[PDB]
Amino acid sequence: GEVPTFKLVLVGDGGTGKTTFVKRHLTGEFEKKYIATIGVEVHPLSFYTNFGEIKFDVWDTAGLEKFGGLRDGYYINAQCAIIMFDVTSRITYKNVPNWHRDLVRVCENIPIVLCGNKVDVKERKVKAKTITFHRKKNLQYYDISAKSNYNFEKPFLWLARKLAGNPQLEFV
Amino acid sequence: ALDFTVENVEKALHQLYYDPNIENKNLAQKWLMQAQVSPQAWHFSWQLLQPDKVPEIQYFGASALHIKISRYWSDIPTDQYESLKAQLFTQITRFASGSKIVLTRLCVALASLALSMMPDAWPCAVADMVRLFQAGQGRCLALLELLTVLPEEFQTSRLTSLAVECGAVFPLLEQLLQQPSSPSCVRQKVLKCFSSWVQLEVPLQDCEALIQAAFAALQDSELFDSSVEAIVNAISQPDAQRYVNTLLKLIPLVLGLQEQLRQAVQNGDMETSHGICRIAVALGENHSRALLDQVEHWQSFLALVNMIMFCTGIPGHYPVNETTSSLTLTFWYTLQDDILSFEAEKQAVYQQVYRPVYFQLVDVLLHKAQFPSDEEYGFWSSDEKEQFRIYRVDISDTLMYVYEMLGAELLSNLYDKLGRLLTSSEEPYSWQHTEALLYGFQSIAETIDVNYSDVVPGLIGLIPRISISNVQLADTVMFTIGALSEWLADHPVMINSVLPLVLHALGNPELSVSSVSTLKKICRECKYDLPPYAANIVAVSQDVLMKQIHKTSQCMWLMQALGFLLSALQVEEILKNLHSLISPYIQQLEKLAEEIPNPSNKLAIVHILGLLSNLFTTLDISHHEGPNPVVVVLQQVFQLIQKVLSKWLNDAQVVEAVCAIFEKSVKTLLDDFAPMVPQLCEMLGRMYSTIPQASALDLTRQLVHIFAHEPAHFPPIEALFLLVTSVTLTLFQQGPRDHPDIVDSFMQLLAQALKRKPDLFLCERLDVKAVFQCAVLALKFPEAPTVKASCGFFTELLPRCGEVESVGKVVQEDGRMLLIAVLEAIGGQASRSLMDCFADILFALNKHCFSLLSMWIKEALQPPGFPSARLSPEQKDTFSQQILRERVNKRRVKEMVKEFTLLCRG
Ligand SMILES: Nc1nc2c(ncn2[C@@H]2O[C@H](COP(=O)(O)OP(=O)(O)OP(=O)(O)O)[C@@H](O)[C@H]2O)c(=O)[nH]1
Ligand SMILES: [Mg+2]
Repeated sequence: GEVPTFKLVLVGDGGTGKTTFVKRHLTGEFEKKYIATIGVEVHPLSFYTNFGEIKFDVWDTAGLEKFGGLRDGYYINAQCAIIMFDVTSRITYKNVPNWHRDLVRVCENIPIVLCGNKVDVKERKVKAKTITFHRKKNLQYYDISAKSNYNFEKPFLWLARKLAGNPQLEFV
Repeated sequence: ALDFTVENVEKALHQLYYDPNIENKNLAQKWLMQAQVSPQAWHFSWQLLQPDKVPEIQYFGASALHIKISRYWSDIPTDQYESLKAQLFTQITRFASGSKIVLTRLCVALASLALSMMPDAWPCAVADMVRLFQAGQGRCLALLELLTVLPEEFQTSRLTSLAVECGAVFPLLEQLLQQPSSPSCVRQKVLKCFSSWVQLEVPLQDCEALIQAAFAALQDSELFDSSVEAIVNAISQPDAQRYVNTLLKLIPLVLGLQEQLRQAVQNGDMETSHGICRIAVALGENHSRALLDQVEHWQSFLALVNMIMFCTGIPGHYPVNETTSSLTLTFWYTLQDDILSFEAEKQAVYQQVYRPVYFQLVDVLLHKAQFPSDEEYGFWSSDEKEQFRIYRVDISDTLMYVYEMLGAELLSNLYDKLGRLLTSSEEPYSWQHTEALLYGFQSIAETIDVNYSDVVPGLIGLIPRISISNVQLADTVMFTIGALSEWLADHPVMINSVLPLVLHALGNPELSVSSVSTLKKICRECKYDLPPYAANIVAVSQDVLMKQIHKTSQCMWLMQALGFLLSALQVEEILKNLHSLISPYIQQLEKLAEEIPNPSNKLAIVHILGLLSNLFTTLDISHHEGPNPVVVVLQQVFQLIQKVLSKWLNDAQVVEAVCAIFEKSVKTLLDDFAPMVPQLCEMLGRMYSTIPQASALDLTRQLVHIFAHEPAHFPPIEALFLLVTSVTLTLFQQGPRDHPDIVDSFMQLLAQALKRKPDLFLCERLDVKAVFQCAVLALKFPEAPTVKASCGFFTELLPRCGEVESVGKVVQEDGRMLLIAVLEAIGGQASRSLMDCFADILFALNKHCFSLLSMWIKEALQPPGFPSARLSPEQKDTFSQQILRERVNKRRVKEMVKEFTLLCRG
């Protein structure tokens, strides 16, 4: 354990891709099924950088209300977060403000990356030009596709750089 | 044996938060979920909130209380309400000194309680919170937290407007804020409380006084961010346009920030310049036209435009020095939309007034989009450059819309500056100033009306005169060329002045994306005038491909570019050229075809396959948008493909590549694929019988779409259709939810059958009952895309009842199941996102089998609390009535389904 481990909380509406994203980073395969998460499932995720090694403990929370578990409670001691939404579902996006509001209530000013998932789907319903989230210094946005592998690493790279205060970080 | 005592919860929390073991964290969290729901939680949580314990521990206690109160209300005996109310108050008063994080959660808790008994049991919640919290600083900050969080929980709770009670909150805020003796902290909390309550249906007119205090608070560093937020939320309200008179009072207030803005820019104070810009842009981008109609106030709106112009032109570069400029773009666009929105008498006056402003904006925008000096740019961070790229995309989009309004003169002005800069004045060389001007042209080059082009020819002539000593400049040149793709098709004589430049850039590895994407554009746009350049283009392409110059993605764009090129050449020339191009790859594939099972081979195999599919995506001699070359190539290649399948059967990625080849070739030649039908069906039929995959169903669906009414070639496809349906049906029994993807393609296939050729359903070899059954269950799947596909099927099925399809109306012996599944979804079993798909099924039931639907629905809603327990028989009847109207249109059925589903959920 020569390097620290940052607590990353993964949040967002049900079926947005949270679990599929994390899973693809961990095994490489893309799950076609949607098996709601119950409470949370913490998964360790490590990346090798040009400066050293960065370790993450991704807290994959549950988007469905009925399976929320300890939502507020998983946020405690987070060094950062990722709020996810479906680009093919206007409702998952209109809800981003509520997820953000609660992360802030527990941790303030931690870096947060907002991802628009499933941009690989031909009929997008939330155009990237509409995103106004990243207008904050500790906030950022990205079009991602857990399926097409598009901008797969971006969120983790941004966060990693913000966390280690070193814009020079690059994954190896 | 661990009971839910404080001691064990603490140990648990410590584990979750500090034990580095992951397995252990997960184990603790599961147990903690149990403890939270247990009724012990009502005893141990107050023990966790003791000064005796650490903050993150105390936190959980308040967290539990908020969850039990907001999500298990029915489990709370009424004899507990008041004593619970009181205990929350007490603890809130106590945590004023302690952790703010816990103080917040406690407030959220008392706020859920409040909202749950507020209409009936707790008549005056807000008024009582105020009275109780008064009789010092801590108490005050507490009440403000409680009052802030309250309206926030109101927006997300499930199960009478709160806005009406705001009339009691505001007086206190005004009182606290206009008093000299209040601390900054109380003031900041008072401005945050205001933002929360404004986010509801509170009329602007009644906020005026707090709007004025917020403005005065801006000059205080401590309260700035809070005011800016409170003010933007006031102005950005959906109902805000209704109160135009107050809008008039807001203009002088925003203008009064001019000096604060200037000073801020001089001092390099980003956060402040950014804050005032947001305020100004909020007024403009929302109430611009209301302000334009009030012509008597034209002088002020003009001053506001100037102010926003000031933020657009802030010195420096967007990402690295000035965040303020980017927020001004959405405004410049709405002003354009507004000006073009009225009759010429008004339009011309304003077009006269604002044309010079948009010319300035273009000058400003072009300077801001200009790259920095090579040295400067070298130290910009990776994220910064990325942000700058996006910012150019945004400016490009706004620049395009400006052209709509300026038009003609814009192109002349730009052409002059560019030509003047290149041939007339020898000034310090700045490829940057040249690139900015060219970039301006590139952003507008697609939207040039086919009327005026005096500028196009001139520009096209200046392009070869430009120095290409910089990658960026070379990329911009290339992009500008491709943007004039359509324009060239009409002026083939100009092609020669650009094609060589583009072909040259094809060899430069650093310009791949731009070069290749432009070649493809030009080939697509001028298929018919490229025949005399075809061989030279083929020559350059082959050379560049031979050398590893482009990445596989760009290589696919090349294959596409080439297809567009060959499609307009005489048959024999298409053959000769095709052979010189693909023969090597086919041979290479043959040598790769007699090899081992390693990935290195795999990569190669996938590459060649994708090259073939991409070329066949683009090559059409029938221009749908002597035999067919493609067909012959396919025939002579088939033996090889089969050899590939035999050795790579288990590989899904390689298989897909083969499927893509035909998927792409079919959409290219629609009738001319006839000769390939029999061979393809055996292949698709064998594939699916061995390893079921969704692309196989999709391919089948394409053949069905094409040859349905072509009896001469359809028979083998009919067999395929039946075979694939027999397998998917067996598969579906076993893994009802294991292959959502296959179910999705399956539903689309069946919907294509009904759409193009319904009589397919009259085949007795196809189990119509089974299909209908699978369809309805599919409706309950978790995967939204599979459910959408299902709704698709029913929408092509129901229109086929009494439409020469006996088997069709026969299955409406099972019709009430469909209605049930639809009402269960609308009840809240399906995502709100899918509502428009289920409304479509309802509409199809009301317009095609109305008699049935009516019996169906009257029965289905009979059981009490069927779709949702939240419903009332009166609400059930109203819905049943509305949906039984015989003339309803999709528009209405969607509106009522949405209204209904909302009542079912909250
Ligand atoms: N088209 C497309 N689909 C995707 C993408 N990412 C995920 N999905 C689909 O969404 C499904 C996975 O949803 P999940 O990630 O398990 O949903 P979830 O986030 O765990 O929902 P919660 O458990 O409530 O948080 C998969 O079956 C994927 O097919 C994507 O990038 N593009
Ligand atoms: Mg999940």
